[PDB]
Parts: sequence; C-alpha cells; structure tokens
Amino acid sequence: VDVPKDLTKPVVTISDEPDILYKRLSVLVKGHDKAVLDSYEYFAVLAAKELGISIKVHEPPRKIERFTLLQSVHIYKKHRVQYEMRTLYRCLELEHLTGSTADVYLEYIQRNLPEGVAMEVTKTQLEQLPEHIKEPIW
Amino acid sequence: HYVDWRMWRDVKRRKMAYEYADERLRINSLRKNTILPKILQDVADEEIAALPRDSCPVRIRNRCVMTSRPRGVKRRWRLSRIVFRHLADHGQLSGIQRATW
Amino acid sequence: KNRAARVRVSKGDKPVTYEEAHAPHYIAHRKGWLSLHTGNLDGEDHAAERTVEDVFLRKFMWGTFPGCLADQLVLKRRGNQLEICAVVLRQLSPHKYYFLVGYSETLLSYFYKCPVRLHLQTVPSKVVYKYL
Amino acid sequence: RKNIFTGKRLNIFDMMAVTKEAPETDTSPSLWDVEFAKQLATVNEQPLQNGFEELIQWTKEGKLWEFPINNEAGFDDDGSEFHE
Amino acid sequence: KFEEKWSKILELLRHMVAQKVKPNLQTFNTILKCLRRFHVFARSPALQVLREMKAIGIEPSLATYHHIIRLFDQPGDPLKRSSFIIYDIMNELMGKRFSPKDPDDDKFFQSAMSICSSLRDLELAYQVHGLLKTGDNWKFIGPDQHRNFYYSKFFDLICLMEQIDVTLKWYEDLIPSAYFPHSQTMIHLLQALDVANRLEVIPKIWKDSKEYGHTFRSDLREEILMLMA
Ligand SMILES: [Mg+2]
Ligand SMILES: [Mg+2]
Repeated sequence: VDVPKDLTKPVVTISDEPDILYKRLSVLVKGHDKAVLDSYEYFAVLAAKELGISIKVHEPPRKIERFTLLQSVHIYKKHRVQYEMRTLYRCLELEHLTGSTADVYLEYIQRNLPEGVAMEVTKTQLEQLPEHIKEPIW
Repeated sequence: HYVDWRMWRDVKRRKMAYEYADERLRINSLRKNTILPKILQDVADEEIAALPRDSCPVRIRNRCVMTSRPRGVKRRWRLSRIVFRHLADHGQLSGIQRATW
Repeated sequence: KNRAARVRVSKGDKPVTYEEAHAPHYIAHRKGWLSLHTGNLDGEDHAAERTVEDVFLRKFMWGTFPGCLADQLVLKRRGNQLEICAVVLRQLSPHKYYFLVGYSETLLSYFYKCPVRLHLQTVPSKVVYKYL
Repeated sequence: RKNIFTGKRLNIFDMMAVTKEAPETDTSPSLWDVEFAKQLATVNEQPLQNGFEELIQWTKEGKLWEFPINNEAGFDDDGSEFHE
Repeated sequence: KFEEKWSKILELLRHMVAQKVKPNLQTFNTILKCLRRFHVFARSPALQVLREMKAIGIEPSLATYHHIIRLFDQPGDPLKRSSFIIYDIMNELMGKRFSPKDPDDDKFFQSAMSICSSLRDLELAYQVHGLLKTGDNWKFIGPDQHRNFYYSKFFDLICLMEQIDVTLKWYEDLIPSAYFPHSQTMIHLLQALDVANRLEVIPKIWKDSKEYGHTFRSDLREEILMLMA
C-alpha cells in the first residue's frame, strides 16, 4: 500500500544538433572465467533485444600465457613451477545504432561489468565527405 | 623504511635519473648524429660525462618491491619469484593458476 | 616434498577452513581467486599497482579488526569502485563494528583515491570444512 | 463554507508584478547568505535509500567515474589543436 | 499585548514599503513564527498575512503552512478552526512538488500528521501521506526524531480507524523498513487485533515485539497475556 504516488522521470532533452550514426559497435569482453562471460552475454543480449538493437555474438579464441619459475628458494634448478593466465573472450557485435542509443546501452552494460572482466568497445562512425573535398580548388 | 640500504640507493638513482632525463636527452641528441660539427659534438661528450653518476639510467636495477631481491624478478608484477609464488599459491593474484597441459 | 600453502596432516584435531584445506593446484579447480581485477588479463595494464594495493589491504584489515576476521578477504574491483568482503566473528560489539566500518571506508578512500565499501558478513564461529 | 484564502488581507505591501530585473551576481555572497544556503540543503537531507542513490551521490561528488567510460575524462591538453 | 505588538510589526512593514524594500518569503514566515506566542489572538491576523502573500506573489512554502497549523492547533477539544484550516491547506497543497525554500520546511509533515491524529481523521491522514509520497516530497520528513514521531502518529491512527486487513498491510510495509515501533504502538496494534477478533495473530506480534527491542517491556508483556487469557 505504501507505494510512491508520482515519480519524477529523468529529463531527456531532444537537442537541435543531429545525432551520430554508428555502423558497428564491437564490444569485446575479456575474462578469466567462461561462466561469467556466459552470464554477461545473456544479460547483454537480452538488454539489446529489449532496446531493439541488432546483436550477434561470437567467441574469439582464448589466449593462455604460461611462464616458468624455480621450485626451490636456492639451487635445485631442474625443479620448476609453471603458472598461467587464461584470457577468454566474447565479442558482441551491434549494428545500426545512433549516438544516443549507443550511449544508453553502453552505460547500462558497462556499469554492470562483473569484477574481473575488461571491455574494449570499437565504434565505427559513419561520416560524410569533408566540405573541402567536394571539389578541387586548383 | 625501505627494505634495505640497497633498495634505498636504487630509489635515489630513480629519482636523480628522472630529474636529469630531459637534460640528458637533449645533450645526447647532439652526440647521436653526423650532422653537427665534431667540435660541438666533443663538447657535448664532456658535458654529459660531467653530470652526476647516479643520473645515468643504466645504473637503475629492477629490484623486488617487497624484498629487494635484485634477480628473479617478474617485471609485470615487480615481484621476486619467491614473493610472486607466495601470493600466487595462496590464490591472491587475480587469474593466475598453476599451469598443466 | 612440496610445501607451498599446504596445511599438513595433524592428529585429526586441527580445524581448517575450505580455503586452507586446498593446495595451490586447486586454485582454478575447486577454489577460486581471493581477488578479482583486470590487471592480469591479456593486454591489461597496472597489474603491479593492483598487487601492492591488495597486499596492503589484507594487512590493514587484519590489524584494524584484530581477532575478528574468520577467513581471508575477498577483494573486488569494478571500474573505480573497490569492495572489500570480510567474514567476521560475532564477538565484538556492533557499535565497534560500525565505527570501524566508517573509519576504514573513509581512511582507505582517501588513501587510494577511490570509493571504498566494506561488506561485513558475521558468523557465530569459524566455519570448519574438515579436521586435519 | 469559506476558504481560508478568500477574505481580508494586509494591504501594506503592494502587489509586486515582477521580481528584480538584475541580481548582483558579480557581488560575492556574504557569510550569512552562504550559511543560509546551507540550511536549505539540510531540510532536504535524508540518508541514502538504496544502492542506486549511493551511486548517484558519488557521481555528483566526482568520486565515481561517469559512464559510458571516456578514457580522456578530465584531460584536455591545454585545449591544444592538432596543428600545434 | 498582541495589539501593541501587531501595531509595531505593521509599522515595520510600512517602513519596509517606504524604503522601497520588497519582502521575501522569510519576512512572512518570521511574522507567522512570531505570531505563535499569542495563541488565539493571532489566528485571524495570521490568515491575513497568508492572504497577503498570495496576492503579492510570494508562494507559501511548507514552512509557511507549518507555522499556521501550529498557531491554529492549540490544546482545545473542539478543534473547529483547526479542522477547517488543515482541510483547506491540504486541498491547496494536493499534488504539489516542493523545493527547499525555508529552513523550517522539514517540520510541516510531523505537524500535519499530529493534527490528523487529534482530529482522528484517517482520510485526511492518507492525504498528508499522499503528499509526502508524490515526487521527491518524501525528503522533507526531517531528522530521525521527526520521522519517528510522524510514523508513530500515522500508524497509531491506522490501527484505530481502519479495517484490520489493511492495518496489517501497513504494518508489514512500514515496520521495520520505515521505522522501528515504540512499545506503545505494539499495544495499539494488539488492541486493534482484539477489536477485529483476530487473536490468531497475537503470537506473531510477540515474536515481532521481541525482534524490535520490547522483550522486557512490562506493559507490553502484561497486555499480551491478558488478551490471550
Ligand atoms: Mg641493469
Ligand atoms: Mg618435486
């Protein structure tokens, strides 16, 4: 029964400036845990579907970096300990977005990036020919 | 409060080298070409040699930041093999596991 | 014989937690990592500074809550935030816990220039996984 | 059956059609004005109500990064141009 | 006496107009706050001050109405004038989002709810709470002791004047998420359960009472046992 009566919605102002057009966004996420990337993918894909964004997911091949260290503090060179760091990937490829749509989607999924997961967002922006290149001056 | 006097000497070298880096780069550029006159390049040779010895970057040593071990240090973590393994074997380094394949 | 992080068999009377019972070759098999950040991912920077910070925080919390911690810390980093998750005991009065949480969150936020939260979970006694 | 707003009023103060056309913005506030503005921020002061509100407060104070992430946030190398 | 003080105040207002000084919101709020000592003599004058504000264009804030209801709400059984004022004030304030204008804006809701309990009008109380919940008005509830007083008076009026089935919904939503109940509010809830002939809930009230720090309150323990037996 104790429910808010009216809610102040955040003010979104439509500007008089034209919006940016993104042909593609490539959201590459890196992690040490595959199940955490599975959960993040499900969340990211569901968010895209609910917002009307075309999304395709693929898994780039994993990178395993290995290195060797001595076993003992002193001598015993033949005995080693070998460590590794596994980097797993998931690539969300969004298409045909505007600057506003990308700004909202990226803020939403980036704020919910789980601990231990990095992201590299490659943004392809559609532009028109510079005004100076329309015709030669010579 | 550094681990030992050796670490403290490296701290001072890194500080002095930082302060003189621009001057050393400018003078060294005068010497690393065949364009400028050799008379000028000889005076630059003396000038860079007169700078304090602890400004020379080759004297800096990558010691373990925790124990000051001068060898067996992994550059990415700046830790000796012993200290790195202690933290890794206790599961305290994100994403580092024992390798088997 | 290997020694690293192996609690050795006693008479069957030494209580060990789940983390202390698992040797280093289980760190990605049966137990997870006590710290999660991006420093150690491929192509990522600042692994060294994250490591020093983690070592300091584990020392800071051990001395700031003396005798209260029931197991190892779980350090989480999300963007700018640092979240410390600690399993503590139910011996110290709640007033002293609230004081120490307000003190540690403020002092650590000013030391590492980032928002720091401390999430305490209390247990009646140390959780015993097995008796070695 | 009479509304409290309808009735006799004090006519000492005449009806002010508009406010002051230009305030003294250049003049710095006195200690009284600063302190009075601090009392108006307390009536509306409440404890954080949920996790979202804590994140909102941090963002307003400048403690939390603003999303979407901009790797050059707060760094405009003296407003220099590419040709410089 | 009031008449002399009123003349003095009016003289300053006439000095203010003579010097071409325009009154702000605080000018009127101090008049109303000062007019609270003269309990029954300032009622009509205070309303004149409010009517003057609206004409000039100064919009009454929550503090303005707080001072008025405090002036009009003195220890009197009829509360006939108080009844009219609060009903009219609530009609004006319905669905108004407020912003901090006067340091006393935070004292309105506790005073409004206290009058609703004195009048024992649940519909008026729901209007006051409705105003608190619109937009960001909830932030004007005030410090902790203000918040506890407001909710104590509000929940005590619900238990008394509303069906038990709705009272229990308000009980679940408000406690502990909104406030921690006083031992006397548990007694009122037990009395409401008695009137409704719903005594199967008494064991639950005891459990909740122990969880809210009333395990060793003598008054509460005696009431529960008496009702059960
Ligand atoms: Mg060397
Ligand atoms: Mg061996």
